[PDB]
Amino acid sequence: PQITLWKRPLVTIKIGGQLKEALLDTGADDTVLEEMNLPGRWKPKMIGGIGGFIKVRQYDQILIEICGHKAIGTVLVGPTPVNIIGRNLLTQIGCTLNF
Amino acid sequence: PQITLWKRPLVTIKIGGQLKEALLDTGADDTVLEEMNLPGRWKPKMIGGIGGFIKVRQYDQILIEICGHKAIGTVLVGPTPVNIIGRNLLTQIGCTLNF
Ligand SMILES: CCC(CC)CN(C[C@@H](O)[C@H](Cc1ccccc1)NC(=O)O[C@H]1CO[C@H]2OCC[C@H]21)S(=O)(=O)c1ccc(N)cc1
Repeated sequence: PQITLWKRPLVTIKIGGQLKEALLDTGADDTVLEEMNLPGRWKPKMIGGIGGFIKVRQYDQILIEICGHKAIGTVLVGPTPVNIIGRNLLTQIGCTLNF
Repeated sequence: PQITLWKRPLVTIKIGGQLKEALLDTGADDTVLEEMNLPGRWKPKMIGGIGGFIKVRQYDQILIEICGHKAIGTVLVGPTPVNIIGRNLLTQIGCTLNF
């Protein structure tokens, strides 16, 4: 679908068998979700935003469905202000910017 | 044009007679640019993201040209690591997400 930007581009995602709201964020290299219990192994990593760096748990090769589109990639879990879908997954669902 | 997301969506912009590179950021509510000396009045503001908040200067009715598309609106200026074009100006250039 085509999404205009008058409102935040929020969509429903399905990760680990749970539905969640997430922001499509072309300014994010990586996907970062709020604190949650995910199955599988994870490694501690650091990521930096506009206001500094935070500690996150890195889950690799996680299945995540975004508006009925399947992706399998890296998902970071930590104290992000909001669930964001970054380019690592936006590329997988075929997302482009157009103007 | 159509911008894929394999790499950061960086484009050339023109503001206050200066050319800069900036990120087309659907996750940013408002445009925030690196520290620069813009004339005119401004209002202090704080904006939040990963890592916390930064203090910025809010300028209103600022003209920016993005890839030849003109747009006028709020421009925040502060210690951001990257120039960010946010939804407030992305809507004005007819920019959409598509997948
Ligand atoms: C509240 C929703 C997001 C943060 C979650 C808002 N951000 C825009 C976002 O695109 C930001 C924009 C951004 C890009 C690059 C450096 C700092 C900020 N990218 C970002 O934080 O991405 C992180 C996750 O992927 C990684 O790649 C980029 C950093 C990591 S922001 O920078 O903090 C921001 C907040 C308010 C305004 N008005 C303008 C920008």
